[PDB]
Amino acid sequence: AFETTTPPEPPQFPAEGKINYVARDTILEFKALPSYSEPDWITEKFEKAGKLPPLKERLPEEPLVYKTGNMPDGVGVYGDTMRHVVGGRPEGWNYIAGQSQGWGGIDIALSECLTRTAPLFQVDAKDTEPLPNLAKSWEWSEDGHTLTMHLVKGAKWSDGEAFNADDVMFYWEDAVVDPNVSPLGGGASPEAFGEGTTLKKIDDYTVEWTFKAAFPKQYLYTMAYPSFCPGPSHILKPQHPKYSKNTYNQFKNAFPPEYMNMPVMGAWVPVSYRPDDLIVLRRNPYYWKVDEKGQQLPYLNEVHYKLSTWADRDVQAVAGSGDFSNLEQPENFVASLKRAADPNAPARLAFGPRLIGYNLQMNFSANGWGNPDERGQAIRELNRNEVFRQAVTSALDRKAIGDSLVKGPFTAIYPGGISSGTSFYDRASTVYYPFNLEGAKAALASIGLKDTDGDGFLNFPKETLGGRNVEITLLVNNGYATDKSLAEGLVGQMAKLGLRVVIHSLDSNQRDAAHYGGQFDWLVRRNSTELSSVVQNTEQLAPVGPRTSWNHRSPEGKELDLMPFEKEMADIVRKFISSQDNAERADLMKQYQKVYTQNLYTIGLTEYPGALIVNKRFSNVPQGTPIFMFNWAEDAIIRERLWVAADKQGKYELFPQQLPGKPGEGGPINH
Ligand SMILES: OC[C@H]1O[C@H](O)[C@H](O)[C@@H](O)[C@H]1O
Ligand SMILES: [Ca+2]
Ligand SMILES: [Ca+2]
Ligand SMILES: [Ca+2]
Ligand SMILES: [Ca+2]
Ligand SMILES: [Ca+2]
Ligand SMILES: [Ca+2]
Ligand SMILES: [Ca+2]
Ligand SMILES: [Ca+2]
Ligand SMILES: [Ca+2]
Ligand SMILES: [Ca+2]
Ligand SMILES: [Ca+2]
Ligand SMILES: [Cl-]
Ligand SMILES: [Cl-]
Ligand SMILES: [Cl-]
Ligand SMILES: [Cl-]
Ligand SMILES: [Cl-]
Ligand SMILES: [Cl-]
Ligand SMILES: [Cl-]
Ligand SMILES: [Cl-]
Ligand SMILES: [Cl-]
Repeated sequence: AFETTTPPEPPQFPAEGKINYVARDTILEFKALPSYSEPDWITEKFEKAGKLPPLKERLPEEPLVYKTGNMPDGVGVYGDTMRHVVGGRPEGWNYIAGQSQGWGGIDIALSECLTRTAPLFQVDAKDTEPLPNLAKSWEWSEDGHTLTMHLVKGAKWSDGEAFNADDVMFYWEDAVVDPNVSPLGGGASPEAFGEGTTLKKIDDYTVEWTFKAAFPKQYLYTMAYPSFCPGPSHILKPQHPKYSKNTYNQFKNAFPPEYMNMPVMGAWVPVSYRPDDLIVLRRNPYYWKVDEKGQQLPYLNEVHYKLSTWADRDVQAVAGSGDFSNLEQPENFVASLKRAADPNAPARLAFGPRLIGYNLQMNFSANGWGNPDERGQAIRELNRNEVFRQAVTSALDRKAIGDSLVKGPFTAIYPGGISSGTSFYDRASTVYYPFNLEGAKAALASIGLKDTDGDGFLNFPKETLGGRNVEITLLVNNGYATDKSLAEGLVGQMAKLGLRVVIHSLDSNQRDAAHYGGQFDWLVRRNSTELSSVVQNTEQLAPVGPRTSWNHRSPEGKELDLMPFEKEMADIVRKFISSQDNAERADLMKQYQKVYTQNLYTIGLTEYPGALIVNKRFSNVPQGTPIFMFNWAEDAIIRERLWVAADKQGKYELFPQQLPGKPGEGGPINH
């Protein structure tokens, strides 16, 4: 049919950054400390003035204590600002209803979860337990069906109202289970946590999970970001349609970006917003996290998120106006490395493994996901045909694809599936469909695709759509140059084949509704955590549930119209989730990858490494922190643990010695 081989070994990528590997519990623990500390102005300008309760009351009985042994530069000092530059825009503050805050670490810094996984890049193997975040501990029953979860006892929201099970329950019942509410990210569906999995309150600081499978420990990662982020239930519940006279759109848009001081479990709170300009966050006085010395975290008092572009984030970091960047667009690498070459540069650049991938995803729903018309339906039928996918992938010159982004040692031939940069990857297991355009052309002719009008474009058979020319719609993320470069390239190569492809370029917010809704034929997408880690959001590897897959979901309400490879892939993923055996887990992924790549669950375009860019003044930045693994580096670096020595501190605070106001008020509080 096609002469399949294994993908070629990429060029050697030296002068990277080595991770200092550590055991799971070297990072944090939950203990009551003898005495506690904070910035002197809080005690002298707020506590003594009345304005705030003493620190001891603001903190839980047992706070989250960061161990100093795991701190790269040791225990810190208070002061300075973290200046971010984002390419996104806020929709509002309702994360659990599916509103974007702008990305670039803004929703990571606000919405804290039951567990935490991003810092697990530094723990040895891939059978690691996620770190206890809002849930301090958990026990499994002798059978493996029940998880008793113990929450942090005594934590408060950034406004002062207690954090308890009512917030965890509100999210599970009124967002996850509730079919009308859709949490931000497109993957917090009920089955993400297992089919027929329930959750129930015991007491205010104890919740109980009930799983259909025995010890499906892989779900503790789904309890981390983005899928299990509780919101301020005392603010959200009176706006919720089950609890009020609000529609689901009224609830969704109940808190516009202008609405200030929204209650968070995160280290900073939004105090200022200026459309297309800036969002300013100030340290949360009710933060439940401290260091071994009793100092109430964070160290940095202020966070900025400049509303600009994704490319400008890179430009501004190497120049020194922005403090942080994930350099992920190969079109920026050369400019960034040139500025990095200067020894007097304000930022340090550090490349990691090839964990950034892009895949072509085809809509596999033939039972009407996204309500397709006759032309739409005809493409879903082509997409599900294995000979059409084999020809589409073989018409791709993958060497030229990589070279269209950046020439050199960065890119790797990527057929699809598991990222080559991850441990779970097996090269022998990956199926490579080499560049064979003439072969691809002949395969499309064999399924009934020939040019009928002599224009150079292929045609549907006489029986399909009146024998009209083939028309495919490609959904593209408008916020990235890479996505666009790839989208245009694919169109040019699909044109050489004969397939006519139309670019539908939408803004991030729009693109997600058109994708998660099913309103697409083909799409270009950057790979999420499951292809970069396997262990994080494993449910997205196959259609295990009716909404767990990026390219094969079913309409509400209907069962999946799965293909035999997808059915076998879902069996692999379900077995992997409930497996505690590492050798079984390693060969389950060798199996998974082979089924993926040979069947073409997605069609790989290219893969490459991103670099972490941080301003040199920042301390406690872990060595070898990837830009993307269990999550984005914003999460991985532990920003509440970052600090700056007082002789290095910048003068960038826009509300110095101020704290957040009340939810709904103007902004921050002084004087
Ligand atoms: O959420 C963090 C994440 O947001 C966007 O997707 C950016 O492109 C990423 O590099 C990273 O900043
Ligand atoms: Ca003082
Ligand atoms: Ca994104
Ligand atoms: Ca686990
Ligand atoms: Ca130049
Ligand atoms: Ca070289
Ligand atoms: Ca190829
Ligand atoms: Ca034609
Ligand atoms: Ca569905
Ligand atoms: Ca089967
Ligand atoms: Ca550092
Ligand atoms: Ca360091
Ligand atoms: Cl003491
Ligand atoms: Cl220690
Ligand atoms: Cl300070
Ligand atoms: Cl939160
Ligand atoms: Cl109301
Ligand atoms: Cl805006
Ligand atoms: Cl090279
Ligand atoms: Cl490895
Ligand atoms: Cl962080």
